[PDB]
Amino acid sequence: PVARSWVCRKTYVTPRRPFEKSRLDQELKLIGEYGLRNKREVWRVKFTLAKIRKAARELL
Amino acid sequence: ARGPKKHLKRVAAPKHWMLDKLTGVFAPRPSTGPHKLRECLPLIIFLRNRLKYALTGDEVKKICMQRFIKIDGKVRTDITYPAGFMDVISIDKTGENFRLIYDTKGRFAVHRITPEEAKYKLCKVRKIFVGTKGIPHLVTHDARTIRYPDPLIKVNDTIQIDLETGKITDFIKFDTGNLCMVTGGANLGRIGVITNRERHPGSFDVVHVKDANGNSFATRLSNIFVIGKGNKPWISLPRGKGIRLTIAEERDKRLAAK
Amino acid sequence: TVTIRTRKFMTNRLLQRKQMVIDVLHPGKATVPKTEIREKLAKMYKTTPDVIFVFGFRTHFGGGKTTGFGMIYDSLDYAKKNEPKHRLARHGLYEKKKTSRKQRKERKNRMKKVRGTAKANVG
Amino acid sequence: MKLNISFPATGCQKLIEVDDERKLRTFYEKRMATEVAADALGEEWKGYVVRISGGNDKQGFPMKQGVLTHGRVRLLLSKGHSCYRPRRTGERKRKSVRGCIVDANLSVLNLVIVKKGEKDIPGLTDTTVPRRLGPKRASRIRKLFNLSKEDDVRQYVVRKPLNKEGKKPRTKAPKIQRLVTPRVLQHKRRRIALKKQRTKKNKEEAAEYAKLLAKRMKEAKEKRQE
RNA sequence: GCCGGCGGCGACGACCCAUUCGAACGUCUGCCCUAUCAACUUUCGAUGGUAGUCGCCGUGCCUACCAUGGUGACCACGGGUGACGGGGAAUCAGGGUUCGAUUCCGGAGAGGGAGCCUGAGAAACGGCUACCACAUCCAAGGAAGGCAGCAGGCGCGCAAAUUAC
RNA sequence: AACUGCGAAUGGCUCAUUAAAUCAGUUAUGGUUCCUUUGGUCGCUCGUACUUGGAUAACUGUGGUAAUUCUAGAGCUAAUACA
Repeated sequence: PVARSWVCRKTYVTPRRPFEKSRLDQELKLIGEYGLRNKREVWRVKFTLAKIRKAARELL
Repeated sequence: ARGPKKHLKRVAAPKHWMLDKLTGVFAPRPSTGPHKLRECLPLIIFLRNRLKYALTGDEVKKICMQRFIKIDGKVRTDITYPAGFMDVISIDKTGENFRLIYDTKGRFAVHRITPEEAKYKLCKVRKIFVGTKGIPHLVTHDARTIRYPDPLIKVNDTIQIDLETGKITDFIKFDTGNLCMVTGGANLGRIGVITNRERHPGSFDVVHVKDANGNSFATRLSNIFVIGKGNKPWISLPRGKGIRLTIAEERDKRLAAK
Repeated sequence: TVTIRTRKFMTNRLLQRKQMVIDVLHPGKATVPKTEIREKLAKMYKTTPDVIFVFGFRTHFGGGKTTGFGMIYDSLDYAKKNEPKHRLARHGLYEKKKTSRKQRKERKNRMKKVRGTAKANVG
Repeated sequence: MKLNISFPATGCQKLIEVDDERKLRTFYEKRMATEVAADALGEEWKGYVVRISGGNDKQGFPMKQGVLTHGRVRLLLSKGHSCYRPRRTGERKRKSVRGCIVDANLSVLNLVIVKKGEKDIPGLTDTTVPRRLGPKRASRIRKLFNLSKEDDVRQYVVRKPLNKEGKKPRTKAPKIQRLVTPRVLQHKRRRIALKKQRTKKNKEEAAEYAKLLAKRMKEAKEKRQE
């Protein structure tokens, strides 16, 4: 027994299909427009939006 | 396991103390006394966490061992002594007197009282028995066994005891149209008036209580405590008048105050 | 250029204390040492800096503010009695003996193996 | 074989090294706590009868009173038994113990002088002995000095004279436990006081309840007239 | 201290009742695979009855004398489990599948079994007694053992940290 | 230092065992025990007391065995120990 919490959460979801033109473009546009470091930062915002949308959908 | 348990893990402690996770692994572990381990409050929690007097565990025993704190007009140096419902904690150093009443959301609130009201306490009678040349006896929720009770006192009635003596000043019968308080279950800490009881032989009796704001709820007989005669209470109430107002108007009240 | 504020005070008659939350505003310079906080607080409350005890100073990110805990005792006797030994030892009012847990627990387990007055002789 | 000879009267004791069979044949084939006439030992022992109190065999194991054998034996020793002291409460150990009957195969024999003889053996009887401490219980002091109930004990208490280099002498006396002092009488009248308090408490409570019940059963009866 | 006795404030105790912390026996409903396990249990208690014994008590718990019962394709009984059981975890449209030795709750055992002292509480293992398996010292007479506590070492293996304060 | 009181039955570790067993939710002890705490009870009994008895540690002194938190013999002395 130790006085520590193990409450840790993943903040991004990887895409189903790894290589797909039309998608890669759309993410690179977002990076290019808002000077983001890597595609993790786009997936982070997609994941947060998705969770807000799922909360709205299950409330409706 | 073999023999009785001596420790208590922090997360396994009852929720209405509001101990945080990271402070330690263990908890206070209320010692044996008049009130149940699940439904009491250690003095270490009351002093350190609620009154914000002591910071560490050492400061609490440094307060208590100097004999500045009485419970029901009797000096207790045990920092893990269980003080429960209706118990009057007296600090005669700073001249502050507290009665342990549950608040709306179901926990012991830091409710101060005048020193004049810290003279008596209300108590629910658990049983009534007689023995050894028939001096009848009474037993109450805080384990105070009293000899020669008033024969009008039946089981589930409330009695008012002067703390300096150990004698009954006055008593309230458990009848329809009496002010009660809930001490167990979902409705813990709600004050209201009795409407009726539905006797279920060989099982728990259920009572229906109407709140001051037209809210009607049910509860088991064991989790009822008569506090007033008719509608008028015989003790001071917490900040709120025991009215369970919902999350909607909780938010409205909080946003209105801002 | 340091400004001292106090946040949540309390007059703890139970431990003969005045306990408070110290807020230090120091924009340009480093985290101010405890002795300067002590004397400036002592000057603010018109008391000796000897009977003041401060600790737990966490300087905010950016370095404009530092929040800590402070307490002033009614007299040095109540301070000597009530305050824990580790906070005396920093002021230099208490001395710790230079022995390790290994050494004392070793000598204990050696001291077990002899009965009578010879327990004191084994050293 | 050696003889650990002690004289309780003088409180002196000496270790004798005897290696002549002739002198020890008197002691062989005898049990513990047996009176043996010590003559064969030497000239100085003319009229000395001596008791056999203990001893150790060549391995160093001690002998018990009650074991009616020659060699050693394994005994489950508990509280009360000799050759053992428990570490925990009600904790028993099986240990090797020598038989009560003495033989030639003994490292030492423990001898205690019960009576005298003509002349004092050097080591023991010549040198004086002092039993140093005495009487802590009041009645022990009274029994020692034959003091009647009128006579005081603190006057005739033992005083231990104690002196050591680089400090003036001290005379220390013990705290006489079980001695009647005004404090003890005060505790006794404090004990008897509460008995009076409890009886008057019971009587007053009973009287009050009797007066209460009287009107209770009067009003209870009154409504039964309808 | 009060007019030789009478007393206030505690602390240790204490038969018994109540209480708190429990603990122990039960009630109802719920568990993975297997028919290449279809009948099982009752000689030596299986199911029930009467009387006791023993136990902290209720009871085939045990003894005596009687009755011939009790469970079973709604899967008994037997065997297997890389089975401690839950609160939970991973995944996921809805339904589901898989994991849960592991920090909270309950159970169990201190190499394997068995027996017991003390105590309110143990069939205790950082208590004892014996046997079985391993193994330490030795003057060969005897003596002393228990890491599945924290470190650490050996072994095992694809697989896991510092003889710290 | 030692006698006496209490604790050492909690904690920690691990998952071998265990398939209506463990365990979970629900009820029962009107069929039982319970250190401790907190109350009650404690001249309710009709028959040397202003304090009774004996020992043993500790300590001193003599020892044995190659050996262990092994212990025997001798001389005193305590109680909220034992009576």
